[PDB]
Amino acid sequence: GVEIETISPGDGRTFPKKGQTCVVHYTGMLQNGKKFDSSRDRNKPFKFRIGKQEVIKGFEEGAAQMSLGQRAKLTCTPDVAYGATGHPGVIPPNATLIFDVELLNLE
Repeated sequence: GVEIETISPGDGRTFPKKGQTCVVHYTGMLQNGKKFDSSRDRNKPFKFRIGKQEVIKGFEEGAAQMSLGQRAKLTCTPDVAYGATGHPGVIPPNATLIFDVELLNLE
């Protein structure tokens, strides 16, 4: 269950593909909750690649549905990220995740 509420600006033609490494400013938000992660604070905007399932399942399909410069607004279902067990200390079990994701990549 991937839903996109697009903050517009980009080109809508440059899409990330397989065998590529993409760079994302991201910000984590809990539904009716607080900020638990911010790529803006550390200023190292999280270089990662596509297809190796390094990131969670909900975030991976959200990056492919974007283009260069675009700014999405994810809403991942609990069953695709952490809802069974829950991340220790940080994410409660069966929780819905909110993301502010902007794609500023290369390749």
